[PDB]
Amino acid sequence: DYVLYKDATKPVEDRVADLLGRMTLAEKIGQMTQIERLVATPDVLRDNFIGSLLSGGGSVPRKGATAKEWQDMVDGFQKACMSTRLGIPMIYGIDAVHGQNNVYGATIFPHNVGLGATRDPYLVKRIGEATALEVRATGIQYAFAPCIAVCRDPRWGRCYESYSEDRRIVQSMTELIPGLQGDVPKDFTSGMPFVAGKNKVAACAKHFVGDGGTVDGINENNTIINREGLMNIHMPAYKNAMDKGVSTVMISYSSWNGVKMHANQDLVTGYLKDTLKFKGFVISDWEGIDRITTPAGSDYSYSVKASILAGLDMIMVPNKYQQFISILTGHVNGGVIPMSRIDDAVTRILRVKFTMGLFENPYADPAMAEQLGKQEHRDLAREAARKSLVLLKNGKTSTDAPLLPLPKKAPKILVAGSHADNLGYQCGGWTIEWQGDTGRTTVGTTILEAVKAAVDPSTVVVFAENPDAEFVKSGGFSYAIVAVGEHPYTETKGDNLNLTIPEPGLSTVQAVCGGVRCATVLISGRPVVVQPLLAASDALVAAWLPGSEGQGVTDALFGDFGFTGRLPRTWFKSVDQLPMNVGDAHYDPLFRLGYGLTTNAT
Ligand SMILES: *[C@@H]1O[C@H](CO)[C@@H](O[C@@H]2O[C@H](CO)[C@@H](O[C@@H]3O[C@H](CO[C@H]4O[C@H](CO)[C@@H](O)[C@H](O)[C@@H]4O[C@@H]4O[C@H](CO)[C@@H](O)[C@H](O)[C@H]4NC(C)=O)[C@@H](O)[C@H](O)[C@@H]3O)[C@H](O)[C@H]2NC(C)=O)[C@H](O[C@@H]2O[C@@H](C)[C@@H](O)[C@@H](O)[C@@H]2O)[C@H]1NC(C)=O
Ligand SMILES: *[C@@H]1O[C@H](CO)[C@@H](O[C@@H]2O[C@H](CO)[C@@H](O[C@@H]3O[C@H](CO)[C@@H](O)[C@H](O)[C@@H]3O)[C@H](O)[C@H]2NC(C)=O)[C@H](O)[C@H]1NC(C)=O
Ligand SMILES: OC[C@H]1O[C@@H](O)[C@H](O)[C@@H](O)[C@@H]1O
Repeated sequence: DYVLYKDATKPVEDRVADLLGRMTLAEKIGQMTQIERLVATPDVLRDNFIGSLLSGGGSVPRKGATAKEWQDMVDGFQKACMSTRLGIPMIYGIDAVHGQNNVYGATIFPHNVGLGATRDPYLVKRIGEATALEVRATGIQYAFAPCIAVCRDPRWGRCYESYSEDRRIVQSMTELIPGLQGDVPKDFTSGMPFVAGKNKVAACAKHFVGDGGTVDGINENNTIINREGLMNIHMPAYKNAMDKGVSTVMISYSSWNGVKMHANQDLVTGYLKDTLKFKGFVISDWEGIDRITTPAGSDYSYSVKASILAGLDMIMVPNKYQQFISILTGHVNGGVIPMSRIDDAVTRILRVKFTMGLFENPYADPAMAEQLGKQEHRDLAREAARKSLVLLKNGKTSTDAPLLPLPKKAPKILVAGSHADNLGYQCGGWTIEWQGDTGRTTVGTTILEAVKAAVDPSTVVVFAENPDAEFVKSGGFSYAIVAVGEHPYTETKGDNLNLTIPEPGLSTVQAVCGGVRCATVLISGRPVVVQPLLAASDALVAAWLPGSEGQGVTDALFGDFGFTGRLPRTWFKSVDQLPMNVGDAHYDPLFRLGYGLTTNAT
């Protein structure tokens, strides 16, 4: 007879109810299971009724794989899932945190910290629209973005994934969600999930909650703050995500006053679901439940019990799915976990899939392939790269002539630094590889290339990664652009207590600037010790992690546009002042939050 859930003309809730009612325990626990493609098989997906797959950082089909290759990989897994008794489509997730960053040829936008410096929410929303298009270009339908953590300590390896230390700014930047998922109807009830159609993707507000407030900025650590502060600083943006219909929420590895978020029923169920009335689905982080215990995994049984009872709906195992499914099954069969907990979880997961139209469009659209790296997206990224730059100095003394903007026509100029012609360094973490990489890892324009593409034909451009003072003094240069900074890094690898850039960096700038007026471009994912650099430079710009479009940097350096960016964070004098954010008692910053010198287009 008529199968309600397969009828695309019926209300979502009706379809969810109808489907849930036909599911066996194995099929329900299956929807709650997300596995890495690396361990996925047509059989595994089919026999285990897997409800979701994902690519962790760097998990790709081949290096340099095309958009069709991705589409073919996803469709391949989907066909397996579509062959199950019920034919429930799987949802594929990936970290498109600044463009479809794992994919070769994808547009790499500036990381979040730089986007906050723009103070332009509409721009960010536009990036979310381009990102969605480029993710769908590879056949993926779910992006683990945006990270709305409010980084309160630069020493945190993930501080560049935070728009700012000021919740008010992070709240405003949640416009990425409507960009990725599409605008919600005027009626829309806050808390409901939403995705416009096959050209949009499900989003994910992460990492619930307070992930940006751990002590000393130690990643995945403990966040010590009273409930007033947790709600005043780290919770706000989530309420905005609710109003904008974010489809999912990822739980943080971090703890709040000693309690693991992956096991906090009060926050996940009591607050996020019951209070904010989130109706989408809550997903864990990579082995998130494993790390509830210490050692991690030392008691997987407890991990599953605690996380599921806490309220989580879908688990990112992401490898040992047999162990996960087996253990959860046992608990349900034994009454440790009620069917209502399972049904609730499966209800939310199915609601999201039906709402985004997954049952109507389970497969990739080949016509979307060309969205990947579309020039207009790169132009957008270029605009964002430019708008994110923060000019911290433009002249050694009050009477000096402003070095910037630089003339496009000069007899001979010098471009130097470890970051002047290194695309990988320019993009930072989460680019091609998980921890990011060095060199020409994808399609883009480095600072050097951008310079060569901007100057007048008569302008000779010389490149020298690390020239000694002599080479510069006798080079006959009119001026120099030196680029130095941090190396790509992600998560814990990023935790840093000294926050000083790797060498050669300062030495190159001191060598170059000592020989000719220089404009230093600082590539970093957060504020770093900068007094020495300032001392040697005539002009210094904080470019953060610009992305693949280096011309955005030269668009400001040469005057095609004036600098407009303002600090999204506080720039400290020394690391032992930290923590130290705006509104603090001992606020003694080198540069207040909101600081930024400006220039006018020539
Ligand atoms: C302030 O604290 C931080 C700690 O977070 C510290 O940085 C870390 O230092 C670790 C050593 O104690 C280092 O671990 C070793 O890394 C080796 C490989 O390192 C290279 O490759 C990784 C992988 O991409 C990069 O992240 C590194 O930056 C490094 O990259 C090379 O660096 C050189 C020198 O700058 C450069 O010329 C190369 O071109 C560049 N190549 C690449 C790959 O881009 C391993 O082989 C070894 O087994 C250890 O694991 C950490 O990687 C590093 N963290 C990061 C992300 O930088 C920092 O230390 C300073 O900086 C490092 C790079 C090194 O030069 C130290 O001597 C220097 O002191 C510390 N600063 C202070 C004030 O001490
Ligand atoms: C926040 O981070 C600190 C680390 O900076 C965590 O404390 C550290 O916890 C580990 C184990 O969890 C301790 O490691 C040692 O491991 C060996 C290996 O078996 C064991 O035999 C030792 O007895 C010891 O456990 C480490 O000593 C400890 N270090 C500190 C600074 O106390 C802390 O648990 C983290 N908190 C959260 C909420 O994540
Ligand atoms: O790879 C997927 C996930 O990996 C985890 O390690 C990170 O904490 C998440 O932000 C990310 O979405």
